Amino acid sequence: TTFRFCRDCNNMLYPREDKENNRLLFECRTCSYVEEAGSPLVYRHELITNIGETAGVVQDIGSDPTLPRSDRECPKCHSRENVFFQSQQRRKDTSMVLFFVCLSCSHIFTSDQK
Amino acid sequence: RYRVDLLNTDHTLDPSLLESGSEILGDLKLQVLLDEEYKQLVKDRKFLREVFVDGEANWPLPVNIRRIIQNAQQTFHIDHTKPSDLTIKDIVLGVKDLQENLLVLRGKNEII
Amino acid sequence: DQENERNISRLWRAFRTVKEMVKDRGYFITQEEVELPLEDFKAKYCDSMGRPQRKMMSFQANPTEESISKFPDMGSLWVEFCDEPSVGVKTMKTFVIHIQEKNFQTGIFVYQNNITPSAMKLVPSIPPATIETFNEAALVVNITHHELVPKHIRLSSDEKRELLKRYRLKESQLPRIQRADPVALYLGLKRGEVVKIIRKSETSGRYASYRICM
Amino acid sequence: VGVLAAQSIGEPATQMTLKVTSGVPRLKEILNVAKNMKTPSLTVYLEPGHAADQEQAKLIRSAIEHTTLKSVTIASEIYYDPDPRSTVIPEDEEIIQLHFSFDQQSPWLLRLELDRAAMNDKDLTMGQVGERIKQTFKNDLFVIWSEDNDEKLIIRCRVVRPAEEDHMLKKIENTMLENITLRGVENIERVVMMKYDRKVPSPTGEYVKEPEWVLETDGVNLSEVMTVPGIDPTRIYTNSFIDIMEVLGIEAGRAALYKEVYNVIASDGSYVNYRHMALLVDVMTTQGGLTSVTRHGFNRSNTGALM
Amino acid sequence: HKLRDQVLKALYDVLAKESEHPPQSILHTAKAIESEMNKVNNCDTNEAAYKARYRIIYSNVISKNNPDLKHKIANGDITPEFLATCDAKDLAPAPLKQKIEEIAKQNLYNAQGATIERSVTDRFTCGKCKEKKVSYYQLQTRSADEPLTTFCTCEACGNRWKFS
Amino acid sequence: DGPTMREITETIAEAKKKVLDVTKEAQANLLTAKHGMTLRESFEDNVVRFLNEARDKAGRLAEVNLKDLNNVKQMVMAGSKGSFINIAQMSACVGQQSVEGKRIAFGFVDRTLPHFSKDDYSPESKGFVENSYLRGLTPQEFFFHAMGGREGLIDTAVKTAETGYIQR
Ligand SMILES: [Mg+2]
Ligand SMILES: [Zn+2]
Ligand SMILES: [Zn+2]
Ligand SMILES: [Zn+2]
Repeated sequence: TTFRFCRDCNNMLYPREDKENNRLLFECRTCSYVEEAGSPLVYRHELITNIGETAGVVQDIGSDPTLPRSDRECPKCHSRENVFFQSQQRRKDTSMVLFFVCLSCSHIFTSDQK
Repeated sequence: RYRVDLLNTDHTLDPSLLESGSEILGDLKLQVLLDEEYKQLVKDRKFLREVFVDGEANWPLPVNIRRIIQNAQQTFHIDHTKPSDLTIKDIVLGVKDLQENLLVLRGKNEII
Repeated sequence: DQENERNISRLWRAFRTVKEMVKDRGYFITQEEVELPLEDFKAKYCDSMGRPQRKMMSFQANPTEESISKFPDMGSLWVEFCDEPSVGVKTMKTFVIHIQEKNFQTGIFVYQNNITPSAMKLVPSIPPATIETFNEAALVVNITHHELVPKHIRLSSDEKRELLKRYRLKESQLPRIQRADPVALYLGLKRGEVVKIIRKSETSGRYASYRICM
Repeated sequence: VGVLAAQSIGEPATQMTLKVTSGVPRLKEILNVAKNMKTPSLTVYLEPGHAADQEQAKLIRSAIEHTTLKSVTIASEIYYDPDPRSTVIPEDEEIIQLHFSFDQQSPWLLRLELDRAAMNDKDLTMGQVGERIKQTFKNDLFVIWSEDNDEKLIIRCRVVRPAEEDHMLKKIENTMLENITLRGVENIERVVMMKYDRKVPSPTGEYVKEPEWVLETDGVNLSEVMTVPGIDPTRIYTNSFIDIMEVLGIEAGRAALYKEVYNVIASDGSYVNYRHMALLVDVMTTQGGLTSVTRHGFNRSNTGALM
Repeated sequence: HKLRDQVLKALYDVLAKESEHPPQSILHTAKAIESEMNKVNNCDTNEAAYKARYRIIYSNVISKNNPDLKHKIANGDITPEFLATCDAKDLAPAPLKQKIEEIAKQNLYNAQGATIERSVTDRFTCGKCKEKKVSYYQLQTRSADEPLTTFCTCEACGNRWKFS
Repeated sequence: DGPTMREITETIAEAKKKVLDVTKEAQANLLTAKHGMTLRESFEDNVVRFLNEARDKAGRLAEVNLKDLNNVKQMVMAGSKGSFINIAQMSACVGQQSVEGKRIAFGFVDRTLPHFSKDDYSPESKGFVENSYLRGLTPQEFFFHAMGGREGLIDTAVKTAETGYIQR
């Protein structure tokens, strides 16, 4: 569902149809460059979204003070230090999931109990 | 609480409530009066049960009875021994006389 | 099932509401008749497999002896159930001419759906005969059986005049009621009539009031 | 009496407080109608023949709640399927031979995907929604669908034709999503059912708090909800008394209004006497229609120019 | 009769496609024709519900999941009952069935809504019922010079009153 | 009295324990997800219910301890002034402060007030004034108390003008 731009001039290729061989010609509209696409999927909606709970993992989260600290272990490095915080995707509908990130292994892991 | 029998058994009055209670045990006339009064009462019960559909009994109403009969007792010294000299005919006529002498709408016509 | 059963049951209940319309309007209908069961109704009015035939399902009716005894002037009424979802100008023209020919003064007409104004511009024709219109959707449920609706009854002109002379009003100080009111349309009354209203008060139980249909 | 009633209603409105509207603004709305909702709820009582059948109550809910494709569509995607009688998507072959046991169509597949829970919560098997859109058009759209027994629910549809098809399909599916009713009467939203009770007369002639289930909503409509099956048409009730007045006549209108005003002023600081409230209701309803006390409502009566 | 022979052709195709290729070809086409007559015992090309039930049974045979239904219909599952089943939600297969009841149970749970429950005490008595099941609230309504309102809510009968 | 004070303290402590248990269950993502309500709504309802029960229980405990020679008891059962909640708040516990039903919201991002780490829901962080008017308030609790009082004042200052108009 991503956009492929015309390499010859940076504009996204548009879906247009072979009138006889029946192929997906992503053609440029700016210039005349044409491209054959890979899959018959073109448009895509996703009427229900449920993603974004682990947002903004920067490489140096531990430099902030205001994040709390705990004593669970990273199940890659088993260091007893770690940082946890609430899910990032602030909807009225989200959960109490805690995402633990450890400074040692720089690795994220949750505590789901399904 | 309300049903009285003057010729049957089960709901018969104790005759020591009224000195003329023994001899009237058997009169058809007073029995008829009591029975029609009882029918009037049960019609009232059905009517109230269809107007206050829940069954709430406490309601705002005019002049209180309970204080009046209470101080009637405390004025005229009711006892536990003397049978009353009230007669059944007297009671059931007096209630209807008061029933009509209550007056909110003056007038003379059918609508009023 | 699909929509056939809903159509059958809706028509059945509309017929019930109809019938009790006419009954409390003062025309003489056997008490058993209004609770006629649905399967019996369909047995009376199925043609081939499930289709109801509304054209023959209409009926005439007669004022009661009592309603005549008080009200000296009501002729027979007559009801109608056209089968077209629209309303045909010639169809209602035949209807109103049939009312005129049979010498009827109150003509009950029921439409499936919308009425073109050409087929309803001449509704107020032929006085003193009056024509009344109804949707089945407006008749699928009897309005008066709702418990917030109090009892409504009609006033003769004589006792209305008596009422005015007693309470010393003059004919405009009464509280009003719209012509387009649902209960007003249920009773079918017109301008200048008085409806006595009996509702279940809470400080005296039973309480009287009157309205004017102006 | 009128001034007495007015003061007796006015002063305990001063010491009164400020989901559902209440308090000062609700009193202002119901005293100043203003046919605006902010809580257009209406309580629905079931048929007494269905006392406690939760499945029956849910069935009435599914009959009454308005639903469109938003309620049921999970995923929508578009496709270029060149073959009018075979599928580029591997899975959608059994569906093809089901519907093959009338050719001049664009080779531009539109695909839908639903939730089984969002179908059978409301007892919509997808068979009738497939034939529902089929009878919605019957002229322009092939509509092909799955079985209800599959693990994935898809609707196959193509436009028949006697270039540019991308945005026409976009507009068509937009209309699809928006406007096709499925079941239930419009202006009714998510409906919930509580477990109430009622001091019903006991068969031995007493009173008992016998429970029963009630349907409750968040929208308003009256001309249809009375007409649905399995319902008590008599005891239906709405907060928005203007619609009550319109459907039931102004007697029931003023009764509902009195109920509403008593509810508001008895949420706290009860009670005023009945007769004052009744007088306010009656002077507000004694014109054949509702008459708000505004700068214009009662003011534009045939009344003295000086007052 | 075209619909008759088409349903027969489909039935012969799906039973020949079974893993148990039945050497009793005449017996299985007898099963096919007897399913045809008991199927048309509903409407016999008079209503589209005949086609709908045809779709239901045809795709249930096809589905895989489940495949074992082919052997079960080949070795039993007396089809005059299977005209009158309508009972696709209770077949093909059991795990999907179990999924269906748990879906329905969760839906019924999510239907019924808010049930706030009014925490009580036992100190006051009811203004009407006169029993001690009393529940309250606090907030202050009027101006600052006075305390809270001390709202009351009986639960033996549902009464409301207030204390200053 | 000392022992009653000690019982008050342990009552509030076990209420805090119940709250912490609920928070653990919520953070472990298994909850009943109360019907008609969203997950966080259920969590908030449970915790507010627990805290108010704690306040009521403590206030009842103080009142039933209190001697018959206590004068505020003499007035309060003598009619005129005072209240059960007044006795409870002056001696046992203030209780959870309020800003329209919800407790004190994260005005600062992820926290109520800049003296705590982010993403807490323990009642002292979000505003349960555990303490009592005799002992005085820790300054955070003092601030939340100021919030609740301010809400009451502004509500009065608007309702008076609107009710005057609509009386006229
Ligand atoms: Mg004037
Ligand atoms: Zn280009
Ligand atoms: Zn690690
Ligand atoms: Zn009570």
